[PDB]
Order: sequence, then structure tokens, then C-alpha cells
Amino acid sequence: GRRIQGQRRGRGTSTFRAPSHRYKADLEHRKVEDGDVIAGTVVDIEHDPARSAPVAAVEFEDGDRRLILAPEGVGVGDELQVGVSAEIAPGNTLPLAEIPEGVPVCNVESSPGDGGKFARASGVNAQLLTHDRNVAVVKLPSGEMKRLDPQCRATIGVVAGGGRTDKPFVKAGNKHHKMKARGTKWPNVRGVAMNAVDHPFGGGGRQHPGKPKSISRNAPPGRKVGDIASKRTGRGG
Amino acid sequence: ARSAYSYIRDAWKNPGDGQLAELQWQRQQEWRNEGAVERIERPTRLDKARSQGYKAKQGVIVARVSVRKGSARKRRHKAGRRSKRQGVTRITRRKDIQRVAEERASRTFPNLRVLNSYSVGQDGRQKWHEVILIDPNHPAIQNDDDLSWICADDQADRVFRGLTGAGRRNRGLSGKGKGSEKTRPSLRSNGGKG
Amino acid sequence: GKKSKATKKRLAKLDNQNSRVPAWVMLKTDRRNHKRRHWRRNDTDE
Amino acid sequence: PVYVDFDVPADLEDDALEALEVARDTGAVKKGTNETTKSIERGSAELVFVAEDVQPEEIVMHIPELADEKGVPFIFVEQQDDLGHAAGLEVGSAAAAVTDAGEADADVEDIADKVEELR
RNA sequence: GCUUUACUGCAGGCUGUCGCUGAGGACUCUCACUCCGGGAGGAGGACACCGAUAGCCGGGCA
RNA sequence: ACUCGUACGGUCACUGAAUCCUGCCCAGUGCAGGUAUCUGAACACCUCGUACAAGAGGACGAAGGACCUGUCAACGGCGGG
RNA sequence: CGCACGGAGGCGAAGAACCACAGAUUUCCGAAUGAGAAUCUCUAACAAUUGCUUCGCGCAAUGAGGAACCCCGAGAACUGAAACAUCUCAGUAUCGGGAGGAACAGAAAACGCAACGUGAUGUCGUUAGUAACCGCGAGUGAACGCGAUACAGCCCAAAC
Ligand SMILES: [Cl-]
Ligand SMILES: [Cl-]
Ligand SMILES: [Cl-]
Ligand SMILES: [K+]
Ligand SMILES: [Mg+2]
Ligand SMILES: [Mg+2]
Ligand SMILES: [Mg+2]
Ligand SMILES: [Mg+2]
Ligand SMILES: [Mg+2]
Ligand SMILES: [Mg+2]
Ligand SMILES: [Mg+2]
Ligand SMILES: [Mg+2]
Ligand SMILES: [Mg+2]
Ligand SMILES: [Mg+2]
Ligand SMILES: [Mg+2]
Ligand SMILES: [Mg+2]
Ligand SMILES: [Mg+2]
Ligand SMILES: [Mg+2]
Ligand SMILES: [Mg+2]
Ligand SMILES: [Mg+2]
Ligand SMILES: [Mg+2]
Ligand SMILES: [Mg+2]
Ligand SMILES: [Mg+2]
Ligand SMILES: [Mg+2]
Ligand code: NA
Ligand code: NA
Ligand code: NA
Ligand code: NA
Ligand code: NA
Ligand code: NA
Ligand code: NA
Ligand code: NA
Ligand code: NA
Ligand code: NA
Ligand code: NA
Ligand SMILES: [Sr+2]
Ligand SMILES: [Sr+2]
Ligand SMILES: [Sr+2]
Ligand SMILES: [Sr+2]
Ligand SMILES: [Sr+2]
Ligand SMILES: [Sr+2]
Ligand SMILES: [Sr+2]
Ligand SMILES: [Sr+2]
Ligand SMILES: [Sr+2]
Ligand SMILES: [Sr+2]
Repeated sequence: GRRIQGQRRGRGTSTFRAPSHRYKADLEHRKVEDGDVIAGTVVDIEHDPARSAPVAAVEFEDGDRRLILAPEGVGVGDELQVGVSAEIAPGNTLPLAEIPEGVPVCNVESSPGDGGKFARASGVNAQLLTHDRNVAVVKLPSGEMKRLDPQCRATIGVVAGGGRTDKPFVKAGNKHHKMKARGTKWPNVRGVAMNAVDHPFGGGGRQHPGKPKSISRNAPPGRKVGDIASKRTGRGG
Repeated sequence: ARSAYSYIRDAWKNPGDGQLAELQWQRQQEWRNEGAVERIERPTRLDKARSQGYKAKQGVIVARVSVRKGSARKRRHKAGRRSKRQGVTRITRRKDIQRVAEERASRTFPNLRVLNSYSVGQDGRQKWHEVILIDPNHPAIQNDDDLSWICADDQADRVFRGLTGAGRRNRGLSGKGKGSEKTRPSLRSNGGKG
Repeated sequence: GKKSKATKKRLAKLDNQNSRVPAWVMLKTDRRNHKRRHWRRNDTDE
Repeated sequence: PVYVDFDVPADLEDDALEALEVARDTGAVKKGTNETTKSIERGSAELVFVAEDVQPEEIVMHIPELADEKGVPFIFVEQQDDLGHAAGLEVGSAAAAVTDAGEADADVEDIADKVEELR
């Protein structure tokens, strides 16, 4: 047959690539040595084309104009502090050890000094729970208990732009516009609507899948379609 | 009496034992951070170098080359192939890793000619060989009664035509009698059956 | 279209080649330009 | 480094190289690793010198173990070119040997005794 | 051309084993090696990666 | 590549606005979890054999399978008397 | 005073034409090398990679071409087997790299008419469709020796 759509994806052609040249900033945490004497004023609130949520333009004490991942309730004029001895206020970045338990946090690092990996999408947050000399247990937006190094930096507050998922797209045109700003080929043609040559579920006199949809983990690319290694399917039971 | 050289030789008989075990554990850390072809002032195995033809003279160059371990880096067939020709994993190249090393070195030094080479060990992912190269245009070599043969026009690109010792061994030319029917005078004259 | 200096020299040569075999060559050889190119009917390079 | 099991002080090294300079103008010395090795094997070596900046280490590697089973004393010099100049060469030397000292036999005996105290 | 519980094979995934690979039937360590950190240094660690081989799945492909 | 992205994400599929709804079935097939016991390759190890080797056998036993469980908005099924 | 027999004119006994050898000139692009470019352009150039080195491109090297031949790598399928998978087509077609006027080979850790024998290597004739391989099917297929051709043997590493 012919390579399926998921295989054409990896080749990284124009149709599948993100419009990186139209993107603003790689929202990472600032590099401080030790001292905390790094603070800044918020100059503007901009729209980030990569995440459909707002991003705050901050100017630091040493004269560095950088775009930071904006939490909720951060405006122009507000002072934000980045460092170890930083104030426990919304919009400030300090390591998980210094942040008190039961406080909603965002833009959490995986390995200390990476710049933030977890809890970055609109309105989400990570919950800091347990403290130790060795480990800081953070509850990620999926409900998972992630055991992290207490030296991993994070910004206090929930991410801005909450409730985005609440309003429906209503029409295909609105989806079109959102998708033109992402690294995704859209619209989606069902495999069941294709020819046998194009997809494992293609073919037939009527539209139905060939074999069952739940595919093994060990399945090769070109066959791994439908429900990938499903523990279960359906709603009931 | 024994030469000092015989001790470098006896150490290299077991590169995983003694002082050499510790030496190679240290050296390979620096080698893994080095390039594909690294020119070195002095050979790691002086005995083997001198035995192969090296001289501490002008126009005599040595270079360490790292080539990857394992079989062929083969692409699977994109057209119709019978079961016998459908393999990828078990296919190995006909040229040995030492010969790949000699060729890579000769390309890094277009003006020089490969004299010989030898192994200087391996780790889990790559192998290292030091290649002795010679400048055919330097008068220090054009006047050397032991090395001036390499200056002849017919010795140009000798490695790419399999004229090296590693070349001749890999071509199956070692045996002068039984077993070398399809190898001598060349693999090509014998219809590529060697 | 915009032509370069070299393109202009080439087009110029093609125009010069488009001339007839002079009257005197017909008398010298005692009795035809095979490279007769028209702007519409034929096609040049580039 | 791998063949070096003890560090020799800058003062002891100064004494050693000075004793080598008067060993060539009075007695007799062997210059180069091959000639040093043969001296230890033949027994003619009174005191053997070895450089610490030898790359590759294989050239010199055998001297500390060969001298131990032949009773010949050895000392470490930091630099290769200093040992070569002390032997009377324009170039450097990885190893040198004193084949019967001259008017330095008292100094050589003391250097051999100072090295044993330093293990 | 296409399909599959047709025949035979080939990729790919999973898994054991050997090499890299080290110190004191479960365990500690750090020195290779990997990753994070601009750096200092931090996480991991003889595992993982990679090379080799073995069993299973394997119309994804021939 | 996705990705100047991080679960309010994005990948893989099905259905196809709204409204009222979406029953029963896990035996087969698929996927997934578990598993006393059974089965389960090579290396190393033990026995036999060979002054060595080929080779025969044993012990151990991974994933997988048997076996058990979950799952149908998973492939599908919803009859005869 | 070319092919090319015209018109005009001219050159040649100051020995032209014509031929042989050697030399002069030899635009631009082209390996194309200062940088760029569809044969042009912009502001001193071995670009790039190397060896030597006065460590300065100072002295050198490589690159690209050539009818096929040659050497080193990568390596099909139609086809044949009256299907077809091993086998066959075939190490063929084709592809990558490279030398020369020829390449490659080459002075035995050989042979093994087992010998009280031969004596570097190619090649030619033969050995022979023999030995050997093979769904032991179809097919595949040497060598030693012999008769010839031409002949030529040497240098390091180490010991000291
Ligand atoms: Cl979306
Ligand atoms: Cl060469
Ligand atoms: Cl004979
Ligand atoms: K075939
Ligand atoms: Mg970022
Ligand atoms: Mg949705
Ligand atoms: Mg797009
Ligand atoms: Mg659709
Ligand atoms: Mg259709
Ligand atoms: Mg149709
Ligand atoms: Mg298909
Ligand atoms: Mg339908
Ligand atoms: Mg349907
Ligand atoms: Mg030939
Ligand atoms: Mg005109
Ligand atoms: Mg990295
Ligand atoms: Mg098929
Ligand atoms: Mg429809
Ligand atoms: Mg140019
Ligand atoms: Mg066929
Ligand atoms: Mg046939
Ligand atoms: Mg038949
Ligand atoms: Mg054949
Ligand atoms: Mg024979
Ligand atoms: Na070369
Ligand atoms: Na063969
Ligand atoms: Na035209
Ligand atoms: Na067709
Ligand atoms: Na069922
Ligand atoms: Na000319
Ligand atoms: Na040049
Ligand atoms: Na220069
Ligand atoms: Na047929
Ligand atoms: Na057929
Ligand atoms: Na066969
Ligand atoms: Sr970074
Ligand atoms: Sr990042
Ligand atoms: Sr279908
Ligand atoms: Sr239900
Ligand atoms: Sr060349
Ligand atoms: Sr026209
Ligand atoms: Sr020196
Ligand atoms: Sr509806
Ligand atoms: Sr079931
Ligand atoms: Sr002869």
C-alpha cells in the first residue's frame, strides 16, 4: 500500500510543520546565579500565537526585555521577582522548596534549570503537596503525583487564559484559523472513508473498520492506528 | 638483550590487563571527544609503527581514526526483491573497519599516501586505528632508500585501490596456494567471486 | 522580460546568424542557410 | 602518571639533573629509552632517569617494574627537554641512564638513598 | 493493484544474553557512560544508549 | 517533525449541528492487567561423549502462550425449539 | 591569398604558398581556486583540504578530463527451473571511489603427479565439463601438474 497520514507527518514537511517564523518567544525562566536581586516591571501583555493564551512582556533591573509565561492577575506596572529569596506573590518564580504547601503553581521544571516544562497551557495548574529534603511532590493537571527535585523552579498562580475550552468553535472556519497557527494538518478524513491502499481501515462496500480497533503496542508504524494499546474501550462497565 | 620496543608490544598483547587497561580507560575518554580523524605527533604503539614502516622523519604523518562498530548501515529495498535479497540486519560490508579507517584518513590528507595502519582499541560503539601516512613530495622521503617507492606515480591513491597491507589481506591475497584461486591476481579478474 | 548583458550578446549573435548566404558564395561554389530561424515559427535558447 | 607511584620534590630533581651533567663530562651516560632499558637488563646501570611528560606512556611504562627486579634505582624528572639537555642533547629524552658515574658517585649514592625514603 | 488466521520471508516493537562494564538472589557505591546546568555543579549510573545474538508478536513491507 | 508546544496539551481513531435517547452480550476475535502452577530460546552452568570438537541430556527460565480477570461509543452478535 | 571555380585588391626571387620541429600570442566560462553570477560582475586572493615550514600561502600537493582496458567498493530484475521460494540469470546491468600507459599480481608460514620431487607472478594451450556444488532438480564448476610465453630478484622491523 501507500504510507498512512501519520507516516507522512514525521518527514517534517511544510504541511505538517508549525509556523515557527510567526511565533514570539520560547518562554523559559531567567538564569540567576544566587542572590535573588533580579526583579522587573511588566511593560505589556501580548497574545502568544503558539499557545492561544496571554504572555507578559517584562523588563528586568539589568535591562533585559524578555517575554514571560503570564499567570492570572498580572498587569502593567506590577513588579515580579525571580530568585531564591523571592516574595510568595502571584507571578513570581522561586524553587519548589521555598514555595509553601497547598499553593497552585505553574510553569514547573522537570530537571532544575531547564526553564519550565509542566503546567503551561491555558488555565491549568500544578498543586504543590509534600515537602522533604530530597523530594517535592507536585500534582500535575492530569491528576498525576510527580515526584520532583525541590530545586526545580516554578511560577506561582494558575496560567492565564482560563476557560478557553468552555466556548464551542461553532463553525469549521473558527477551527481553520486556530489550526493555521499550529503544527497540525486539518481537516481529518476518517480512515474508514479511505481506500485500502491508504489506511488499515480503508476499503469495503460500506464504512466499517477491517479488524478490531484496539492495536498492540508492538505494532509497526503503518499499522498502529485506531485505539493504541487500549486498557479498555467504551463508557459503560 | 630485549629492546624497549618489545615491552610496548608485550603490553598490547593484552589491552585489558595491567597498566594499559588503566591507560586505555583514561585515553578513550579524550578520544570519544576528539574528531573523526585526529593527527597525532607520536604513535601510541611505537613498536608496531616502526615494524610497519614508520620513521621519526619529515613527511611521515600519523593519524587516529574512529569508525563505528558493527555490520552494514543498510537501507531496506524499496522495490521488488526475492526473499534472499530482502535482508537488512545480517548484511555486513566486504571491507573491514580498518580499511574504512585508512580511506577516511587518506581523504583528510589528499596529498599524502597510506603506508600502513594498526588497531589501538575499541569501546562499545566504535573502533580506533592509527594510520601512517607519507608525503611523496617531500625531499626527505624522495631520498629515503626505504620509503621512496611510495613516490612513484602508480602508488597514487594506493588505499582506494586496495594496495595497502590491510587491503591485500581483506582481498584474500595472504595464501599463495590453496584457497586463493578466485583472489589472485585480483578479485575483479576472477569475476568477483573471492 | 529583462535581459542580462550576456543574454543580449547571445540574442545578437542569433540575429546575425539569421542572415542569408551572400551572393558571391553562390558564384564561388558554382551553386542555402540551414540555420534559418524565425521569431514566431522557431524557438531560441533560455 | 600511571607509572608514577611517588612525587619527587623540585629540590631533589635539581640535585639529580646536576649530577647527570657531571656524569657525562667525567663518567659515561646512556641517552634514550632503548639504551636505558638495555642498561637495566645488562646490569651496567647505576641510576636511571625517567620523564613524567611522556606521551604515549607505553614508551616508558616498563622502567619502574624492570628496575625493581634488577635492583637498579630510578628517579622521576618532570620534563622531557630538561633530561635531554642534562644528557647533553639538543632534543629531549624520555629516559636516561648513568652507566658508571664519575666524580658524582657520592651524590648518586645519596640520591638513590633519598628516593627509597620517599618509597 | 488490493486482502487475509494462503506459502515463504523482510522491517519494526517487546524480551533474555554478551560486549561497553567499574568498586564494596537481593543490595550499596562511583570512575566509565547518559541527561540537566552558562558555570560551579545537579540527576541517573554500571543501568540506559549503542554493537551482537536469541525467543515472541509482526500483510507495516517483499 | 510534532515543538518558540506541555494534559484547557497533541497524538490515534470512531461518530457527525441541535432535541429525545443510546437496551442486552466479554463465548470467539482484538487490546490490556494479573498469574500458584504448566509451557517457553540463546549465553553461562552441571552430566554423558570426544586426550579436544562435533553431538546427546539436565538444571535455570525472559517476553510470549496456557490459565484468570477487565473491556463493546472494540471487531461484532442479539436465534431455533 | 582554407572548405569555396566571385568581384576588388594584395602577397611572393628581401624565396611566399605549403610541410616538419621548436617558440610567441592565446578573450570569457569551464576542476575553476578572492567573492558572487545562466559565459557576466563586485572589492587583492593557491577557494577548500593537506605536508613542509623562515609559521608568511614562503615552498609544495590534491581537485578535473580520457575510447575502452585496469583496480577497490555497492549490487538488481526480467529470465531459466516449462509454476516457484534455495538455485539460475549474475557478482551480470547499473551505481560510488581510484591509478596507469597498461593495470593488478609477485619471490612460499607454497605445492603435496607423497617425492632421493617442484621452486616468485601474470598469461596462453591443456588438465576438464574432470574433482567439487546442487528443491542431488534445472543447472553450476575449479586446482595441482604439464606444454608454452617471459623470466629477476630484493628492502625493512629487531638483535649488536
Ligand atoms: Cl484544537
Ligand atoms: Cl593513499
Ligand atoms: Cl611438482
Ligand atoms: K528470481
Ligand atoms: Mg518555552
Ligand atoms: Mg473537542
Ligand atoms: Mg498550516
Ligand atoms: Mg472526518
Ligand atoms: Mg471511496
Ligand atoms: Mg471504489
Ligand atoms: Mg493496507
Ligand atoms: Mg455510516
Ligand atoms: Mg460505520
Ligand atoms: Mg589481470
Ligand atoms: Mg537585420
Ligand atoms: Mg543535550
Ligand atoms: Mg502481499
Ligand atoms: Mg456522512
Ligand atoms: Mg568565482
Ligand atoms: Mg519472477
Ligand atoms: Mg520460470
Ligand atoms: Mg522441477
Ligand atoms: Mg556460479
Ligand atoms: Mg592446489
Ligand atoms: Na591521499
Ligand atoms: Na568466496
Ligand atoms: Na519563438
Ligand atoms: Na492492477
Ligand atoms: Na466476547
Ligand atoms: Na594556441
Ligand atoms: Na595549488
Ligand atoms: Na602558509
Ligand atoms: Na517456464
Ligand atoms: Na508466474
Ligand atoms: Na540449490
Ligand atoms: Sr535551554
Ligand atoms: Sr523549554
Ligand atoms: Sr474497511
Ligand atoms: Sr453500556
Ligand atoms: Sr587523486
Ligand atoms: Sr508559437
Ligand atoms: Sr621532543
Ligand atoms: Sr445528534
Ligand atoms: Sr474477550
Ligand atoms: Sr624463474
